[PDB]
Amino acid sequence: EFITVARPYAKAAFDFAVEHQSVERWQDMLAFAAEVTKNEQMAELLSGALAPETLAESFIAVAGEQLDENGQNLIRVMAENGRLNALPDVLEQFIHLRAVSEATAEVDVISAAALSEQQLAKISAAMEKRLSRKVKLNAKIDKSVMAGVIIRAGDMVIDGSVRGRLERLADVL
Amino acid sequence: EISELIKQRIAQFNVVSEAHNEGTIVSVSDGVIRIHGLADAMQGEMISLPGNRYAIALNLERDSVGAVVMGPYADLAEGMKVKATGRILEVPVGRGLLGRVVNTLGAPIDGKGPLDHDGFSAVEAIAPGVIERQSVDQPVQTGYKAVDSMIPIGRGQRELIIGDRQTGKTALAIDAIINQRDSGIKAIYVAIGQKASTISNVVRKLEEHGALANTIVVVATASESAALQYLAPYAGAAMGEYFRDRGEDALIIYDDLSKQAVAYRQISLLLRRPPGREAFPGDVFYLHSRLLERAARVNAEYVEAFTKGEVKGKTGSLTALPIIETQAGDVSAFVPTNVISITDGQIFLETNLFNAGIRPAVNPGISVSRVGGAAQTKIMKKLSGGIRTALAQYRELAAFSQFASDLDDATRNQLDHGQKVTELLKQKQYAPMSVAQQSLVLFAAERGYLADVELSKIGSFEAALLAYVDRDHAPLMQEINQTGGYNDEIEGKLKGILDSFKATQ
Amino acid sequence: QLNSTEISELIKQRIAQFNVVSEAHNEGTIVSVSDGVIRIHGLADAMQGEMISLPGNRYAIALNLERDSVGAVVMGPYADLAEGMK
Amino acid sequence: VKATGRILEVPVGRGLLGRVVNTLGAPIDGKGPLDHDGFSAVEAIAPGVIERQSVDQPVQTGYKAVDSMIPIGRGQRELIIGDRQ
Amino acid sequence: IIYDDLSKQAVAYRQISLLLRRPPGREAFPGDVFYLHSRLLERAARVNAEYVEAFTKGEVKGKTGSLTALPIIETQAGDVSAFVPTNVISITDGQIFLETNLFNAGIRPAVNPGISVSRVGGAAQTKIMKKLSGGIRTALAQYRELAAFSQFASDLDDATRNQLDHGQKVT
Amino acid sequence: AQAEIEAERKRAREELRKQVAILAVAGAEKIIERSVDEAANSDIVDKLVAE
Amino acid sequence: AQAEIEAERKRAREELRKQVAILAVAGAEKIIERSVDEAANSDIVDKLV
Amino acid sequence: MATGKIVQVIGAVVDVEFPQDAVPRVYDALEVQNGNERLVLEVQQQLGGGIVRTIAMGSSDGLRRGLDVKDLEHPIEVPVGKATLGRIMNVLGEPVDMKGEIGEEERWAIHRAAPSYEELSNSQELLETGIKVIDLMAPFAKGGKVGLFGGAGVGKTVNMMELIRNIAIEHSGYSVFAGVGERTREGNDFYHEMTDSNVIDKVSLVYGQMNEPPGNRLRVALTGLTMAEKFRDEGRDVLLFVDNIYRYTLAGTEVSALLGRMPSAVGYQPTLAEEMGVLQERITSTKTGSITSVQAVYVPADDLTDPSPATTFAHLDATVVLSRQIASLGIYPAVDPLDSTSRQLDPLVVGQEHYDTARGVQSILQRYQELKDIIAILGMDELSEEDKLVVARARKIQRFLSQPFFVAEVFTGSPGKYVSLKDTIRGFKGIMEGEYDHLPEQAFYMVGSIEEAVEKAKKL
Amino acid sequence: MATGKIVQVIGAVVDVEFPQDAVPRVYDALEVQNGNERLVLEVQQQLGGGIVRTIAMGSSDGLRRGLDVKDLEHPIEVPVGKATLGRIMNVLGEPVDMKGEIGEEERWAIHRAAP
Ligand SMILES: Nc1ncnc2c1ncn2[C@@H]1O[C@H](COP(=O)(O)OP(=O)(O)OP(=O)(O)O)[C@@H](O)[C@H]1O
Ligand SMILES: Nc1ncnc2c1ncn2[C@@H]1O[C@H](COP(=O)(O)OP(=O)(O)O)[C@@H](O)[C@H]1O
Ligand SMILES: [Mg+2]
Ligand SMILES: [Mg+2]
Repeated sequence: EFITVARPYAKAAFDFAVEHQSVERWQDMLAFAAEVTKNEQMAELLSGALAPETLAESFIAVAGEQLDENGQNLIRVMAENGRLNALPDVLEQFIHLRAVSEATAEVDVISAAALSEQQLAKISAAMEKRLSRKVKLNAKIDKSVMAGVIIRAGDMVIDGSVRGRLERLADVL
Repeated sequence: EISELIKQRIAQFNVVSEAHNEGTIVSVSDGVIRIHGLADAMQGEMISLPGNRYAIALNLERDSVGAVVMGPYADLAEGMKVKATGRILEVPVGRGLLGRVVNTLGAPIDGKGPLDHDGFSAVEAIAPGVIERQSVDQPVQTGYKAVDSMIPIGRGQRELIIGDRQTGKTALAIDAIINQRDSGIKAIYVAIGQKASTISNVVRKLEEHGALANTIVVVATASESAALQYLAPYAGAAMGEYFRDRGEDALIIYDDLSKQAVAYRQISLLLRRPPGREAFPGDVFYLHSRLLERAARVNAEYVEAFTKGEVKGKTGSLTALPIIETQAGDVSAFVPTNVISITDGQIFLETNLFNAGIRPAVNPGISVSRVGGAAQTKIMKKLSGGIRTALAQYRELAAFSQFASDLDDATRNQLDHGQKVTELLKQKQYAPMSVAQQSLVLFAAERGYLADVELSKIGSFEAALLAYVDRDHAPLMQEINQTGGYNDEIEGKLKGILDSFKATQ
Repeated sequence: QLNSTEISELIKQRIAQFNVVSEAHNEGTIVSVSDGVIRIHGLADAMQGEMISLPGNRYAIALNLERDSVGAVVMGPYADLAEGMK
Repeated sequence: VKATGRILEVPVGRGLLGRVVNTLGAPIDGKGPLDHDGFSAVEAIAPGVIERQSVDQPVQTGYKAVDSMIPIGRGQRELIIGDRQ
Repeated sequence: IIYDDLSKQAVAYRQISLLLRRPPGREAFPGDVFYLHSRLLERAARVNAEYVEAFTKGEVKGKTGSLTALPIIETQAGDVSAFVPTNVISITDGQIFLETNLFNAGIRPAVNPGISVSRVGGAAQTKIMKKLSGGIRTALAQYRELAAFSQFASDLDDATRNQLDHGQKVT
Repeated sequence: AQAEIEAERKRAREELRKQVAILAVAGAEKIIERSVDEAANSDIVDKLVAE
Repeated sequence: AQAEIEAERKRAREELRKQVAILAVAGAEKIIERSVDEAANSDIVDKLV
Repeated sequence: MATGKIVQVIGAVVDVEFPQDAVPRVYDALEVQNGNERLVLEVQQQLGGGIVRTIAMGSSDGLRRGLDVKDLEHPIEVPVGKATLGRIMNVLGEPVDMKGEIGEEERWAIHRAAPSYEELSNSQELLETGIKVIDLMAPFAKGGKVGLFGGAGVGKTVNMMELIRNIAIEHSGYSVFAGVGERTREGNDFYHEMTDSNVIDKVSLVYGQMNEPPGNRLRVALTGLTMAEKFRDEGRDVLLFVDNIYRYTLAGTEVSALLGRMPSAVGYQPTLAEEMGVLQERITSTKTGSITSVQAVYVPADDLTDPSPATTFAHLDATVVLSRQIASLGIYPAVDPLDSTSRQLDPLVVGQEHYDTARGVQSILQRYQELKDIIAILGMDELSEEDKLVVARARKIQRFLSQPFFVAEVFTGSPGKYVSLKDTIRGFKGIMEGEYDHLPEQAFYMVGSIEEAVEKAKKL
Repeated sequence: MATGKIVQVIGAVVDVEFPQDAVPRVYDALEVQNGNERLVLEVQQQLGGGIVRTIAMGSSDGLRRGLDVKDLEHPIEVPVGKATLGRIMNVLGEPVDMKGEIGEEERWAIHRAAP
């Protein structure tokens, strides 16, 4: 695991994407590079002791659908230091950075039954007012909740499931 | 019976949800857990683990939080959810837990019901300032003749019982606690790393030979996590600091501060912090220093402002008696030298005196009291000045004694009187001695009433003197115990008592 | 893994210009200052034992020529120095 | 590099008596090849507790101090320790 | 079997371990030095006849195989406290100490009784040697105590004189 | 002796109280399973989403 | 006295098993704030004793 | 089905990668086919995403990267009960005596918590032993811990064999012997001795020897404790003999660094105190049953300052300190009477007479030690006549501490002696009071009671 | 305006991150609003990337990982002159006595070159 390695390259990439008005393109290009990172035979090549420049060219060759500024240079700079496995991490970092700048929160909810649109709309507005962002709710129908809902906004969470209240009363007892 | 109680406890419940921060366990190892998330975590916070266990957020790294588990850690797992509470570590305080045995978190291990504390206090707190502190000129009687005569302790002082293994450190500490049965001084015993059965023996001794009602017993055995042992003395310090700032006096004992240092070493090394002289972290001095500088005597204005005017003129205090174990008597080791610099006066317990049967095995010349005679009561101060000189002369002259005869009679008497005054300063374990009893025994030594009785009977002689004095001259005992005063009439009355006793057995 | 003297704006200049020789080989920028030892980035024209001229009338002696950085020691008061000084 | 799936084995037998051999089994005395009774593995495990037998037979050093005060028996493990020379 | 120098084996293993970037321990030796010497030395043993008969697939019957081992260790200026000698001393069934002082004094072989013992003991001797060596062992050890205790007494009790002279004879 | 007996009484009474509390809360869980539905779920949600 | 209070515990076990039914329904109704259906009570006996 | 794959094999430490759901938890067991050999791994750390770092309970040789691993969802579990009596077992509770299956009724996990503080039971039921100096200087009670401290070759094993003979035979309860890091020969000799004496039917044996990889030497002590605690929970009084606590700590030290830990003061692991405490706080006498334990403690370089003996001193009721000095001088057992003590040596717990006798002996020997160098340099006749009397009595007393053992009969060629405690007190009281001032020093050496001393004096 | 963020807290050591133009000099002083109190940090090392490593001139408890840090351009400055006579002060030049404010006319930095 190399989150901290991904943060420098991810900051460089994101800071560059807003200088050239192509955040939406940069995100999918980073996804493209991550898919290259996932390949079995490419992974063996990455495990080899090739020199960084020739390894970077072997990597570039399978990713011709990349721009000069974005792909050919970031791949080679990462290859100089062997941090190509950080591409998967850079992608997630890049998404979070974007969500910060655009004042958005990917608030996640879980429910024992499907919510009506009015209920979901009230929850959306209520979290936009609890927070200071445009929320984007996504729901999952899990019977483990038994009833009530879960609301997660990253690290923060609000639990309204009856299972939580049941076991809370059990711990009060 | 059980309903109604359970009914009211059902009514004490909340149905609506609450917002809080949720972290995820990344790694578990050796009592330390690595937690991802909790961007709102803070230095020294409590993180709530599943199972009602708490962890302390020590390391805040850029992409992870390193927390130490206060409890069993073997079942925690990667991917588990932990909730951050916003609390720096709190523990219960009050008179309701006076007389009970608890753990570092304050939960009772007594098996005799829950606590009725009056409130909570933070484990970490800053010490009183320079202008808020008062000079120590009140006595703390430990009940041992040698310590109370040569190495006096005052209300607010920080004495150090330093010695080797099996020399009487625990005994001296618990006998001080026992001697505070009837003073206004509350007592606290902190058992760090002690094996459980020894703690049980000490507890039974405390209730058996006196009052455990006056003492809080903090227990952290060798089987509990390093964080709990590390923070046990600080929790005890919080409990004592309550009394300190309430206008009342207290006495706390830290058993084996070296083992607390060991626990801190383990915690620091598992968090990858850089090591020092004996692998201890760089701030071990800042561990014991900020632990001990909370023990002080406090002036009336501080305590009156703190108590918000509940009491107006009193001055509270918290006397401390930490314990240190040297190895083969090495005083230059890192932890002992740190503690010796931090404290003011040490009671040094030498091992070859203990093996010789001279118990308690305090050693003059090396053991001093930096607070001086301002901590002694007047009668103990008057009758103890010459004991120092007699012993000092004895030390050097006795080396010559073993192979010498036909000596100057002044040196002969100096030597022999030193030998018998050395004989006098020793007593059984669980027998503490009041100020009057110690006073008259020291008076018998100093005024020469033992000079013709310089033989093996001295112990029986002391017992018979105490029995006789109890039999017929009690009023002076009461007056001395109440006042601690000394003057010409008291001097002559003591002379009369000794003169009368010499007639008896 | 470690962050081996790689940072965002240097990376972004490499992103804009993959070959670094666009800047003169006679100059570099201070990247770290630690208790007297200084760490310059650049200076492709540097050899061990040189007298690297800092801003002001101060000198630093090149000691280590690494893969990507030059390590030197400051001769004089070093506390005035910051990142990015040419 | 090929990986021959076999652990290190050494020549062993009665024909080694009187021969000077290196760690891999190659003679260095120059008196011809070995006459070994098969090979055996260098790294093996020891017999267990149930497979042992006690020591009650002597082996003579030929010296007086050793054979008298500090006797050695067949199956014993003796540490000869001291300074240089 | 003689292991002429276990310490040099330990040094070679230390070099291998450090070149492999394994974590170092006390005196830079890796922790598995004890494992090295232990798994080596415990291979020396005596095995019962059932084991021999099972191994040889019935060819050899009624015989116990045996291998005796004599490892050798070099101490630097007699520092027994060092890591490798501590481990090896802990493993073996006995010790034979050779000392520079005794060697220079002319006592060769330079064996020091009282610091050298054999745990197999009297069982590892012929009955005659067992009988006779029993007394020698105590005699020399207490001789050295008397010799230290009575350096300066010009005249002495002749019981201690007899033991002193007899210890001189045996030495 | 009487103090020890009183402490034992207190301990045992708490022990049995906790056992029966376990039983009661488990029964409550099964009751919830036997009684909860979508209308109750929406009622609970509307009491929750106010905050 | 210890034997005496052991018998006391037996009595209390039987007495509080009657209470656990009340407490179970009380908790269930409290946590959903609604009048619990008195139906399908076939399993209450195993929870009772 | 198999669920994990090996990714690293460094020395004795193995890393296994699992799916990020259902990762094995700490102290679990895992299984892998090392060729034809079934190999068990024990999980020690949950680290990284889906990876656990483990220790092999067997030889790590023959392992390849990519081998499948099957995760058993329990810790290492061992047979417990009467079926373990008379059988030798390894760390995993597998028979190594070639008598067949154990035949157990119940199996118990070796990782378990210590008794709660209110479970502890107080005891002062003094045991009597035939050894003079131990009963005099450090008597101990049923249900307590005993530790025999000593350097290399000072008499730990011989004393433990003597104590087994003296205590266990009169004991009617079951006993457990945990051979932690023992020499193979001495384990075989112990097994055959018990088999001949017909006491093997009440002893359970767990042997993890010097040759085995570090994990076995690390966990064999926990196996022994598990068996002893089963007997304790049945309500019986148990005798537990542990051959070396030192090599439990040492087996920890070997693998500590490979687990990623930073080294401690003297190269030990940072977790020495906790690793000692978790093991040693389980060896206690609870209200249901009592475990009485005797432990042999190695002293590196014969220096009691080392952290291992230093920490284990703080866990014991009675500590018999053997010294290489007294062993080299030829006094056997080599107990140091000045260092050895017991917390049962109270005038209340023992006879008041017994306490005074012990105190006087210690005082006299302490006074001799200071005079040793005085006399050595300046001469015997510089002393006063009272000092010369003290020197005489000191040497006689220091002889009377010696004793022949039944199990030390092979080394010396003499019968073994058993002395009752009353006789020991009587003899030392007589010597200190001068009733035997006129006998020579050897009249007390290697004898039993003081009546035997006067008989040998007549022969002298 | 405060221009920095905390990135780590390990014991008494605090690492904070600034823009690459605003990186403090080696012995500069920084101030943070920890709880309600103000905490002074003294910079010790300039690591790469705008991070500087500092020692907290006070209690480190209660510090989060996102707090804003104000960058003072001078080192620790203390009151000097005749007004300091008869007063007790801490390291930062503030009264640990209770008599009141020190009426200084001049404040000097504690770091300077020798004569
Ligand atoms: N005055 C005394 N008279 C008799 N025995 C005493 C006296 N003081 C202490 N002892 C004895 O000394 C022994 C050790 O006592 P204590 O536990 O207090 O020592 P210690 O130095 O604190 O030991 P450790 O570090 O091992 O806990 C006990 O057996 C106790 O009975
Ligand atoms: N009581 C005794 N009588 C005779 N010889 C002894 C006695 N105690 C120890 N020894 C000798 O010292 C040797 C070393 O002690 P032993 O107990 O075998 O190993 P350790 O002391 O290392 O456990 C014994 O094998 C024996 O040779
Ligand atoms: Mg003690
Ligand atoms: Mg042994």
